[PDB]
Amino acid sequence: RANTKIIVVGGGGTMGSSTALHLLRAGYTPSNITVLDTYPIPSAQSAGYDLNKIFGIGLRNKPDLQLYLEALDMWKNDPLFKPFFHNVGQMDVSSTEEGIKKLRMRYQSLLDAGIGLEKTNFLLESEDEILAKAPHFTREQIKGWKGLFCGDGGWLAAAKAINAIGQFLKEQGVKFGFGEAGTFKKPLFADADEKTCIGVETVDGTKYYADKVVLAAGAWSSTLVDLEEQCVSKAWVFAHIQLTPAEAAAYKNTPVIYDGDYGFFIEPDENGIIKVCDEFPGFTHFKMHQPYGSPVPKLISVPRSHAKHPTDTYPHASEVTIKKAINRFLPRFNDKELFNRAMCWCTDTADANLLVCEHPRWKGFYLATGDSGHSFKLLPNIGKHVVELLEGRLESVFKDAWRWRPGSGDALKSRRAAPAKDLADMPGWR
Ligand SMILES: *Cc1cc2c(cc1C)nc1c(=O)[nH]c(=O)nc-1n2C[C@H](O)[C@H](O)[C@H](O)COP(=O)(O)OP(=O)(O)OC[C@H]1O[C@@H](n2cnc3c(N)ncnc32)[C@H](O)[C@@H]1O
Repeated sequence: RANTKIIVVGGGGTMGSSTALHLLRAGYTPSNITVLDTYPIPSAQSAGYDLNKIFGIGLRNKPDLQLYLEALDMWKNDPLFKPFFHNVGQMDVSSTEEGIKKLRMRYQSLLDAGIGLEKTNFLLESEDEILAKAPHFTREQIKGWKGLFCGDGGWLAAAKAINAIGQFLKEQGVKFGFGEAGTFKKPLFADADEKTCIGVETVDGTKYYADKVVLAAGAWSSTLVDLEEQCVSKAWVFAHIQLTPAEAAAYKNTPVIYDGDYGFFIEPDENGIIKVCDEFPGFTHFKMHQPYGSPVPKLISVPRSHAKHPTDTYPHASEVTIKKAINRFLPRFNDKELFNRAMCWCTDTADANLLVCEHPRWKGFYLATGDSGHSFKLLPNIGKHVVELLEGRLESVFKDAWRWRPGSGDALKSRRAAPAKDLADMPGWR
C-alpha cells in the first residue's frame, strides 16, 4: 500500500473524498495519492457542496441495509464525521390513498428485514402522534395525514463534512491538481491496445502516472468516459428561505419532513436558513460530448455547472413545485422570498445501484460513480469499499450489485416515476 500510487479523479467530491480518506486510513503514503478535481476540495460544483443532506434508511437494493448501518455507525461515532450528523429523525408523511399505502408498505419492508427496525421506526396513525414529533404543524394543516417516523436518521452538514475530509488530506500531504490541471481529459495507457491504464492526462496537457486510477466524477463521469449509457446525469433543484431566530425557534431540532407528492425541507441551520426540495424525476441537459472509450462523440446528459455559471437558477416549473412544498409544509412562510436558487447534479443507473468496478478493458482504471441521487449518506464508508475493490477484496454483496452492466435498463427513467425532461424544454433557468 505504501508503494502504490493512486489518482482519484473527482477527489474533491463525495465518493472521491471518501476514497482518498480511506486510502490514507489503510496506510497508503499521502504523497502517492493525487486528487484531481476541477475545483479544490470541497468542490464547489460537487453535489455534496450543500448546506445539508438527509440521512435516512432505505432497503431498495441488496447492499443498502448494510451500507446504511455502516454509514450510521460512523456518522454517530467517527470523530471526523460525528460533528456533522444531526440525529433529529425524519418523518415521511402523506394524505393520499396511494401515498399512505406506500408509507405502510415501506414500514413493513423495514420490519421484514427482521433485524429489529420496528424499535426505532414507527407508523403514526393519528394527528396527535404527528404533532408530537413535529410541533410546528397545526392540527388543521395535518388533517388526514399519516406518518412514518424514522428515529435513526436526521440531516448532515454536507459541505462541512467534505471540507473536514479535505482539511485532513491536505494536512497529510495528499497531492492535488485543480482547474485545467485538475480536469480529467483522458486515461493514459502503456500500449495502444488500451488494456493497461498507467495514469491520466488533464485538459491542459499535464500527465499524471500511477498504478491505479479511480473515476469518481459524479454526474460528469458519463461525460468523461463511455459508460455505454449506464449512467444518465440529471439535475435536481432547491431554494432557500431565511427565518428570523424567533421564526426559526419553533423548528429547532425538528425532524426532517418528507412527502413524496411534494418534496422535503430541513430545519433552519445556525443562520436561520431552511432548504427546500421538491420531488420530481430530474432534468437532463443533453449535449453531444466525446467521452473517452467511446471516443467518438455521443449524446450524454452533461451538467450545466452552477459553480462555473452562478447566474443560473432553475426552470420556472421548479419554482412552482418548490412553492407548493412550502405551502404544504410551511404555509406561514408563503410570503418568504426564495433565494440561492440552484440546480444540483447526480447520475442515475437503471436499478439505482452504484457503478463501482474496474473498467472491463482498462485494467488499473476503476469506476466509482452511479450515485443515483442517494449516496451522500455514504460519505463516511463508501471509500472503504472502493479501496477493497482496488485491492481485490470487495465482497460479493457489493461487487455484484455494482458491476459493469451496459444494457441493463433505461437510466433515463431509472427507478423514478418518469423519464427526465430536458432543460432545453424547460424555460427560465438562464
Ligand atoms: C442534487 C441533490 C443530491 C442529493 C440531495 C439533494 C440534491 C438536490 N439530497 C440528498 C439527500 O438528502 N441524501 C442523500 O443521501 N443524497 C442526496 N443527494 C445526492 C448526493 O448529493 C449525491 O449522491 C452525491 O453527493 C454524489 O457524489 P459524487 O461523488 O458521486 O458526485 P460529486 O460529489 O458531485 O463528485 C463529483 C466530483 O467530480 C468532479 N469532477 C467533475 N469533472 C471532473 C473532471 N473532469 N476531472 C476531475 N474532477 C471532476 C466534480 O468537481 C466533483 O467534485
